[PDB]
Amino acid sequence: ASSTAHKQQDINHLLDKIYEDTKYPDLQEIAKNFNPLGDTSMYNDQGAAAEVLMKELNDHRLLEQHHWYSLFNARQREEALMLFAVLNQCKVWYCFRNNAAYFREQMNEGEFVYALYVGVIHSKLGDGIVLPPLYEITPHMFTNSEVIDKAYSAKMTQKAGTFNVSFTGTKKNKEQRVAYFGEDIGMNIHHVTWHMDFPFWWQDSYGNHLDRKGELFFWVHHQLTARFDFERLSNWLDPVDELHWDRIIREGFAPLTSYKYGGEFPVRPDNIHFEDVDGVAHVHDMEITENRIYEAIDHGYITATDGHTIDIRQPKGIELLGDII
Amino acid sequence: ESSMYSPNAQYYGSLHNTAHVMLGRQGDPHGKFNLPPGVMEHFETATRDPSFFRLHKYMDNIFKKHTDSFPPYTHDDLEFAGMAVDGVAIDGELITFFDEFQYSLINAVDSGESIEDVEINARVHRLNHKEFTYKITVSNSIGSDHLATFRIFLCPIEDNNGITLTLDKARWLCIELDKFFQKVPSGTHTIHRSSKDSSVTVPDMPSFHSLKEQADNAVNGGHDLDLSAYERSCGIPDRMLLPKSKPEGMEFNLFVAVTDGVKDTEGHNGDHDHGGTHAQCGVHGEAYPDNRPLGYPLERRIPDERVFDGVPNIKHVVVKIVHHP
Ligand SMILES: *[C@@H]1O[C@H](CO)[C@@H](O)[C@H](O)[C@H]1NC(C)=O
Ligand SMILES: [Cu+2]
Ligand SMILES: [Cu+2]
Ligand SMILES: [Mg+2]
Ligand SMILES: [Mg+2]
Ligand SMILES: [Mg+2]
Ligand SMILES: [Mg+2]
Ligand SMILES: [O]
Ligand SMILES: [O]
Repeated sequence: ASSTAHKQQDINHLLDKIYEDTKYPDLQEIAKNFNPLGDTSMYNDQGAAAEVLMKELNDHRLLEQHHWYSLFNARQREEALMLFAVLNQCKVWYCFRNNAAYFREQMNEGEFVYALYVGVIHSKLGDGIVLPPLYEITPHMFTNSEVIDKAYSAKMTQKAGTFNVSFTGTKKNKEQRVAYFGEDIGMNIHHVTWHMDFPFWWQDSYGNHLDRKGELFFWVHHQLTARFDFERLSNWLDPVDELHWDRIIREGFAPLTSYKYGGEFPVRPDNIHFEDVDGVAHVHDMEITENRIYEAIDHGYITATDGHTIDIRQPKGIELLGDII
Repeated sequence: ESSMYSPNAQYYGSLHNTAHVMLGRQGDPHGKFNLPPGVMEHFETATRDPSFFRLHKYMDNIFKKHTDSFPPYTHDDLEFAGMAVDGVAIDGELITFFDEFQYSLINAVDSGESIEDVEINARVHRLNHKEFTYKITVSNSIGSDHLATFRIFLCPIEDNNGITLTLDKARWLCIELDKFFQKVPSGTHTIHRSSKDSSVTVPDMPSFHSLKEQADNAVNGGHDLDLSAYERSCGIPDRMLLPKSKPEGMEFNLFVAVTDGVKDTEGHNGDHDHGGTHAQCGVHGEAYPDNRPLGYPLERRIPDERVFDGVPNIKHVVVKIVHHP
């Protein structure tokens, strides 16, 4: 039951038709009858993570199904990580599979998919599993709205079809010349998977340290930026400018993409100044934060909570900067 | 500035020198037009540009926040015990005018192979003033002769709107006219000081032609060359000692502070030769001969003019300067 074949099959089934109740009777039975609190010896933490999540569920404090999910939303992330924490404590596959089946039917689908992916990646139980490409598990997040609408039409008419995607914007938009870079479905999987492998929410109490993570954070994004500029150079364009909090964002964007639940992704006009975002930050807060990071760089040390100096004039300095940035 | 004496250029950078370049390049800030550096990017030319003085007032105000942070001087801080300035007077009228000055342009033109030079000169109108003599009557009621520092400033009485300035509002606008060290004998004596001897100023430079003539005559005749009567080129030009003023005349405060020369010159000898330009240009190859803060005693806030008026070794008098057009 812990064989790679069965674990892979289990994961395939859990991720199938993710917006609907599971169509697999064996997963249905588990979701109905399994008790995450029913055997604390299943877990390396004596059952604590399961208690934490079940209390949120039983108190009706979890995000509803059929709702957008953003990893950058603090509360939604906290909920996804409560399920990750349970999966991460399972000693044996049946604990992992049964909790995943149980919470698939109780939790928001975006949170569930996120937690299951990082759970597989960061548990030794996940070794050998190949995660399906997210562009087939949640295609809305990788497919423009026009093609999704054709897929909806194919389903409404019960007729199979294959539909061509053809990049956002018009030829009048010079930025479209390089749309094949950032819209490539594999480039997007690269990016999501890097962050799943090296999550900003990681704590070593989850089981292990992620070596040089802050420096790898700098490097992977430096390479994304440098690779994009090489596409611009290939297409008779100048390099990208850098963002400034007090200057206009020249290039707007119309995603022409939609959530499965939540509506169309919002458009940004050309040539707009940053505005304060209610519930997030003031633009001035971003400037102050930037200033404080540059203060550390130019001091050669990061300032600890009690004021003492943390030396960054050494090879680990770039990593510590990644940690704080 | 910053200089190589800065303890931390990585953090504090180089505000003033970088500002020269920032301002100098505002005619072509991105290098699109292939323009050469601005006049602000050479000390030969920087003061030609009006913005020089706006930039340097900006910098001056940074220094001023530091100098304003100290406690105002007290009576006991300022009093040179037993030394009274009884009177301050000037022998001769304070008169400015413009006269003519010539210099050679030969080095600027291109000389042909085996064709003869021709004399090519520029004639400029320059500010100048007539010679005058300070007459400072001091009473030394200490039981012995004492070294004194004579500090002489010119201060505005009213601004361009005809508003009378307080001492605190005048002090940062005062210009240094002289500083010299002289033994004051016991009793009452009038000290005489020629305008030509100011430690703030130096004469017009000797011409290139004159230096060639003198060096050639000495080398060709086997004579020793003695140029020791020539002064340094650092220092306000003698001719610009006084402000232009107006044809109708303008009144100014002539401020004289007589301070304890034994204290001011301690470690630098009050008999030794300090050269002709020590007020702002120091002494070639030697330590700076006046231990007091630059600008003493005007470099701290004076919120209460009564403090200065009660110090016998400080006195100011009204003088008139007339421009002859
Ligand atoms: C979609 O692309 C394929 C191959 O590029 C082509 O044969 C087909 O005609 C295209 N369909 C449409 C509607 O353009
Ligand atoms: Cu990223
Ligand atoms: Cu300067
Ligand atoms: Mg459901
Ligand atoms: Mg912030
Ligand atoms: Mg002199
Ligand atoms: Mg007094
Ligand atoms: O300067
Ligand atoms: O300067």
